[PDB]
Amino acid sequence: FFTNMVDLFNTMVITNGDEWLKKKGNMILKLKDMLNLTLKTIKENSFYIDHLQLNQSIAKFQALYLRFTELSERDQNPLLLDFIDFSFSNGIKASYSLKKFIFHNIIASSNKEKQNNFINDATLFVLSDKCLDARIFVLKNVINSTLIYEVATSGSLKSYLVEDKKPKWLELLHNKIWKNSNAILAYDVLDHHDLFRFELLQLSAIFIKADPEIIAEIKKDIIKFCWNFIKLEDTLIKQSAYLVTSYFISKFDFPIKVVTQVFVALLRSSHVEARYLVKQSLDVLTPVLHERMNAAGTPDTWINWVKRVMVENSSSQNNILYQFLISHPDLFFNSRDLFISNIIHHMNKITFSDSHTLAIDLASLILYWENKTLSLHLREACTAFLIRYVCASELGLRAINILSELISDVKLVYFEKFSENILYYCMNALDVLYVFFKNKTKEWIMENLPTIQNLLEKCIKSDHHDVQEALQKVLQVIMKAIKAQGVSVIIEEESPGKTFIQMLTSVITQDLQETSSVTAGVTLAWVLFMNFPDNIVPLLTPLMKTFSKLCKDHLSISQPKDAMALEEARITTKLLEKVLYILSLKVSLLGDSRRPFLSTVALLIDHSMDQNFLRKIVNMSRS
Amino acid sequence: MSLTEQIEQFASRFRDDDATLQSRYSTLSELYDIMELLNSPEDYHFFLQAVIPLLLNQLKEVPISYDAHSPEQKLRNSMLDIFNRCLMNQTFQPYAMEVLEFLLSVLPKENEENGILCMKVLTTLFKSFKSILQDKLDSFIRIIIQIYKNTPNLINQTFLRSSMFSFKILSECPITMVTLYSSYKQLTSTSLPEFTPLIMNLLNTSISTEIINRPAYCDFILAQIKATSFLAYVFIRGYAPEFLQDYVNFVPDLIIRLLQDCPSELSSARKELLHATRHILSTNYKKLFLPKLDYLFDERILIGNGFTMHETLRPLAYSTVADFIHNIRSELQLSEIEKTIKIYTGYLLDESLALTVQIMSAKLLLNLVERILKLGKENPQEAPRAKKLLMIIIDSYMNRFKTLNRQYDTIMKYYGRYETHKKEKAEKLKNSIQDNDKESEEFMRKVLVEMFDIKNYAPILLLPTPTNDPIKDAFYLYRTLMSFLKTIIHDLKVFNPPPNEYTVANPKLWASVSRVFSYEEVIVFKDLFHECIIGLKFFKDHVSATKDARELMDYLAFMFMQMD
Repeated sequence: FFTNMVDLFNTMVITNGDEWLKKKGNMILKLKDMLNLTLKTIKENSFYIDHLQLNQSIAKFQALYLRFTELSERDQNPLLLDFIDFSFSNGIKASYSLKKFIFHNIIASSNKEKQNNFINDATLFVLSDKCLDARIFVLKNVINSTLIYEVATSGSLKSYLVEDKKPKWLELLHNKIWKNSNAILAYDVLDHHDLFRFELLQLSAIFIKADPEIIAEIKKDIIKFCWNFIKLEDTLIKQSAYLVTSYFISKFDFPIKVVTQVFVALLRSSHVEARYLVKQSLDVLTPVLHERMNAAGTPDTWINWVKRVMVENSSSQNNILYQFLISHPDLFFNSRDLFISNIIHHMNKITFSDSHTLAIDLASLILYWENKTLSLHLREACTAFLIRYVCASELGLRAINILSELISDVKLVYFEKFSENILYYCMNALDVLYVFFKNKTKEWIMENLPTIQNLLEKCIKSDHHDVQEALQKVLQVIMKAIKAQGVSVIIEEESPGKTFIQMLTSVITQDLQETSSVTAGVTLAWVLFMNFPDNIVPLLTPLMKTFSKLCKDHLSISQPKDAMALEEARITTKLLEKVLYILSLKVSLLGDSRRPFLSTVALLIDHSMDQNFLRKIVNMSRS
Repeated sequence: MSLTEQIEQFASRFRDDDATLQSRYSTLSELYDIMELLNSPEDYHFFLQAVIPLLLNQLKEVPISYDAHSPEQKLRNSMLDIFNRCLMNQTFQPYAMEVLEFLLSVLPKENEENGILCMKVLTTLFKSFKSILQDKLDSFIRIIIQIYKNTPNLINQTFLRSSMFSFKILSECPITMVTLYSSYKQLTSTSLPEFTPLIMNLLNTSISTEIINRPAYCDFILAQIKATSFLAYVFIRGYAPEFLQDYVNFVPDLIIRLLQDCPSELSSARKELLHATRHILSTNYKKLFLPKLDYLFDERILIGNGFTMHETLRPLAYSTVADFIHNIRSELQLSEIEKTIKIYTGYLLDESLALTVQIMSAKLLLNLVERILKLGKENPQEAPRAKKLLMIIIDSYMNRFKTLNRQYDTIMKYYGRYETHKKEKAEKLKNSIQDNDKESEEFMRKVLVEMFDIKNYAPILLLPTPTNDPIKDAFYLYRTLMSFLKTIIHDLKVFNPPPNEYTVANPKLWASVSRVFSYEEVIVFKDLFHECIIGLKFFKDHVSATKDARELMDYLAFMFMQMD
């Protein structure tokens, strides 16, 4: 019967352009009593509840009710009457059907001023106990939504109040704010939704954060209202109250004693559920606490409080909040030094999980102090931590960059212990790239040449049956190590290493049976050819031999264009082919090896190749 | 300073604290100024043999007088948290003989900081026992038994803080459990005040507050309830080594009671209370008699007391209740199935909580469709009443899609940020130290609407704004719910009316595809097709379509093939 009455009235309003009542609104109230009576009938007699057609009928009824409400001259009472209508039951909001009408209610700049009147009887709906807590929570939604909409996409309270002209609800808010005494009768009167006190806290935060200078006679009531919330026992309400009182004492009206009290209450006993609240609270409170603590010279105890609480809950999880307390502002620091040993020990204890991104931001703090200057054991402590972290495995590259800048401001061979062995080899190679580059910075890498020679002997002979990344990433540190201004004035110390690496290229180019031995010779011959004009000129014919093998297995990858799997191991052969081109080409002192080399070059021009190195060989023919 | 060099830092302060009012930095702050954090692999014993006589002579004095506001309580708590910070590998008995004499003195008294060493010093002796066995297992465990015997005197004197978390579990337990059974039963199955039965005369239902102003102190109930939640957490471990006996039907009423009278002024205890509840419900035989004695009706939003901390305990409690409801799946008749889909569709359409809980609720309704089909196949008389249930849950799926589509452009705004916060976070990666693409050319060429957004501008944010991919969450929701919809719409084929009224020449084509629906079911199907066609705007470029949009178009096409 309810569905029949609803779609009969919906048909009668659809067949006309506007309301058949011509915005009278007497059958719609009859439909409202119809809905209340069928809800009471379905609640008393338990036959068949919560249907499809009941929900669709209620949706159609809300559609026609809110269609009539946007088509009237008194829109202020029947909206709140509709909020009364589903006090007992029937959802919490018509999602994007009632809230869309309220988003129409929030007109920009209140030109018509109907919304100001709505806010007036809205807060009269809030203070009067004419409904349960859920519809007063929807009243929170509409009131705080239009307030922060005027705050956000306009000036912060610049259109409603200009010279205390028409406040018209702020005195009702004074009457509301004055009742907070005796815990706003929270204990005396039982309210089971705690959204009401959070509504009031957020409403005060709107007034504090929006414009605390045009209003001056309300501020004692504001601070006593936001201070009565401190003495509760819950956690999120307590930290929201801490956040709003730090908003106020960061804005203006600064006291002397209790700002240290709310500071030490902020940085003590904060568990997991309120981390973002204390982050915002400290980030708002501390830049004015620094400038109002240093108004007198000798008070600097607000670093001593952080030190006392940091050594209080030592080596625990709650210290991490203080560990990135000192990281988000940094210019209020580089005035203490026990902080440095504290954070070094903390990152060395927290590296062994998922909080590694914390510890790097600890280390990125330390360098920011060092560049602020422009101890001793802690230097080798933090460099040992950095080396152990980068060889333990984005942010590792940040660790690389910070160690590279930190060395120039352990210094012994530790990498003899470095499956995952190839990954440790690559990370060791990335470490020794710069840790050999950043010491003895006058091209003075010759004293440790036997030690680093025995260190790298187990990875210059790497690619015999394993991956290419070891040689492809040790190539850079070999390219740094084999530039030592040559051997013409110094003793023959780099020269046995040169003869050793050239006989290694020789003995790895005698192996031509698989596609693993051909990479080591061409890579190390290329770094010898780049870093020295002299190379194995009596032994250039194995380079021609491997070049011909590269041509004859380019014949194997000629009739396919690409590989189905293992695609990298063809374009890396093309890459070392571009290497071997220039390597066997830039010296024209060949003997009988010129004509087969040129016939292979002509065969390379013959068959279908890629253009990016055909242009290289026509530039080479231009040379 | 990781050696004996600390001793000359307090060799002048090696004497005891005389005039303890102003001497707050002499002897007690040795683990507080600098000498608390330095490395000590085997560097402790160079001074650890000086800490034990010094702290021993500290603990010889400073008696049990607790009422005065710290003439001596400061150094008492100082040596207390010195005792937790020290980690040792040797000389365990010099620690152990000098700590028991204070915990054997504070058995019946717990008011005004009266003996709060115990919840730390018994844990430190537990830690030293877990380092290496000291064959002292029948001496220290009697004190908590005398605490349990003191609790009748404690409840008669109030017309607490046991903290039994690791006090009875030692991970081996080669002892008896009958004394543990009696010490649990002496306080579990009792009315904890003498007033909780007389508040059940107003039960017609539930109590939001703990007590309506019957006890004047109002802090004993808070501590006693906290201790009861501690013990209700800790007897779960006992179940796995040995089966518990002498009572099996006494846990559900105390579970419902403790869920009803948790205080709204705290939220920590509800976490391990729900953890103990799911640790009960993770078993095989304990989860059978529990749904009968709660009647699946005290498992509602009474478990959130105070609506400013029933926003972090939502996914835990909803996941445990849904996991248990999926675990039984055979005890449920149709009325409980109606009652649980009526609340879990509301959990699905609730926008205030996370996406994973909504996906879990949709998964729960998909797990219930088999029980609905089997119950409808049992008795055909309620076979229409089952079929309408299958038009409720998929209706909520149609609503959930709708709740996404109205946010469409708003989602796009965050996607714009998800471009820039990605685009500035991948071009900081090309600053690597790698080569063979630069030194090669160096060597060569040298010789040649704000509607949903209003929540994000509140001054009390209480949670950081997310930076996850909104389109990935939208595709996850659409793919999961459309697979569920394909399953349920195919499963609706068993509730066809008999084809003798339509008297078709081929009933073998019937009961496979062709069926009937009401008006309010084909309206739901029309809105489902409408919302699924609208929802393909999230997966445009931002017979030429993307892969995820093509997959969802295959789901939408296959979903409507088995409809009549």
